[PDB]
Formats: sequence, structure tokens, C-alpha cells
Amino acid sequence: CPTDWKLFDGTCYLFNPSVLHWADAQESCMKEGASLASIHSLEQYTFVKELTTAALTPSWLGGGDCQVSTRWFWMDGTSMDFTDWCYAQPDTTLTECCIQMNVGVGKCWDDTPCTHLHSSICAKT
Repeated sequence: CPTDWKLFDGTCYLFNPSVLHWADAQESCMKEGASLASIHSLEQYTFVKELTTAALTPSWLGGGDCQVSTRWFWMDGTSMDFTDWCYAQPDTTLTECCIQMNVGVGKCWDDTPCTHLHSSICAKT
């Protein structure tokens, strides 16, 4: 993996602390040959959480249900097979359709307006 990137089971991950809307965050990962990350297991989730500072900063992931409500997709060609919704999630209204992790005291996932500004996780093989 490149400098600042961290390796787990064959994928390289980077925390981007700069707050960006989801599209700016995706484009920033793409400039580094990456995508906003997907998550497929509790251990992948734990590894990614460990990159988000001691504060476990709220961060964009590369998922959403922005095309058809209740149909979630990742940007990396993987399927939505693991979720960690917070209590009272997911909101399926299209107005909040992007996946944000590290939300609240329980550090879990929300569907959030994509135009909100957050840090983000990039991943590339």
C-alpha cells in the first residue's frame, strides 16, 4: 500500500479527514485510484474504524440507495451484504440516501443527505 494507506486482507485504506460532500469525497478517492470504501464484515468495519482517529470521526462510505429507495449499492462492484445501521436507521427517503459511518456514541451507520460535509474512507486493491 502507499504511504499513509493501511493494509487489511489485500485492500489498502485511507482516512481523508477533510470534510467534503459525498461526491467531492468520491472524486477525491478517484484521484488517488480509489473509491469510497465498502464494508463486508465486522473485522473490515473494525479495521476501518481504527483509521478514523481516536475520536472515530463520522465518515462517508461508498454506499447509498440514491437511485431506487431501499436498493443499496456500493461504488466498488461489491454487494450490500453487511450493514451496521444505528437505531432508527436506515432512513430510505431519497433526501438522505448516502451511507455515513461512525455516527453517535455507538459508531454505527446512517443514511444521510449526500450534501452534508464529512470525512471519508477511501479504498483500493
